[PDB]
Amino acid sequence: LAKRIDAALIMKDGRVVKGSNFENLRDSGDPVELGKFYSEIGIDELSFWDITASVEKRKTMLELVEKVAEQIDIPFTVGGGIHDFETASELILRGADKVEINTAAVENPSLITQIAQTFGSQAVVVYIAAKRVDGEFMVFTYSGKKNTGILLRDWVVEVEKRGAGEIVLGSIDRLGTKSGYDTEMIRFVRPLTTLPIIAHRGAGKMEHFLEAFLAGADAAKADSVFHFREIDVRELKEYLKKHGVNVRLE
Repeated sequence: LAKRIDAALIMKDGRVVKGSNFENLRDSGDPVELGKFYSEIGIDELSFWDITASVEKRKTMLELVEKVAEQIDIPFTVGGGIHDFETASELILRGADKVEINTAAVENPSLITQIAQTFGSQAVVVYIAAKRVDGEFMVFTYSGKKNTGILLRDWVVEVEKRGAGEIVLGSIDRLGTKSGYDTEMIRFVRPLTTLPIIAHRGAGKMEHFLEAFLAGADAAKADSVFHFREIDVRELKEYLKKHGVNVRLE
């Protein structure tokens, strides 16, 4: 397949957290308008991650999914506190193509299988946040607050066994940096799974995306570098095509 470029949007109370610099938009903090714009200039898939306070979270997330599905024609994923099958199910039925889970999947891996039984493996994305600890890649939950003691190597294999469709590999060792994706981690994981691997954390310039695809990533996901216009999505795709990467061009 072609290599995918994904844009992630953090959301709270129906707004893009910290907005975006796209002066041309009516509302640069409007997740729907911004995702529609990204879909027009060349992003392949969108991810939305909600951090709304529990009282309004369920209906805020369902309303977002509904508005996005009407307005955009590329696949999109929703996540943020999805803890059970009925919550994932209503978000998929309401419009999302995929649901993203992490901590809830670590604590109950059968939740992967439960969702895949009704919506297909392709509807399940498992985010794996990993960090070096004493020379081993370990899995972390609760926004990186908890070292689970589960080896990355073992969790990847279990996630595919349980029926997940894709893995987002987020390197806590690259959080808040602009040094590049964790290509050592990507090369570690690549021989362990047949599933699509989405690289996350570390992006600072176009060349980093090339490095991630040489490391075996099937997609690369970024956020602030896009929203704050440090990297132009069309220039990135032109750059990657120029140097031999198969990406989808318009």
